[PDB]
Amino acid sequence: KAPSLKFTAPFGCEIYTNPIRAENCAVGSIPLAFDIPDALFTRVSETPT
Amino acid sequence: LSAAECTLNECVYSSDFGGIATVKYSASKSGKCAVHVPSGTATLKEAAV
Repeated sequence: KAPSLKFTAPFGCEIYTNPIRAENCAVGSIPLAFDIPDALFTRVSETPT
Repeated sequence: LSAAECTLNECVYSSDFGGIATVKYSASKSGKCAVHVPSGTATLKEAAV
């Protein structure tokens, strides 16, 4: 039956069951979008200069 | 007053007092100064320092 996807999957994916999933596949990039409210931006004088 | 230099360590042109100016001074003696800007460029929160 040949080696399973634990040993043949590209990008070094780890193959797990229940649920059937792949983990730590080093392919692609995740685009992150942050929305920070204006309250979190403090003044320059408060932080060290 | 003598040997005074003004530095704008922070400025945002907001409606309120969104700017801080630090002046290095070597005065003859302690006292009270009527700090003022004759021009209309800036409005001072403090009329005396």
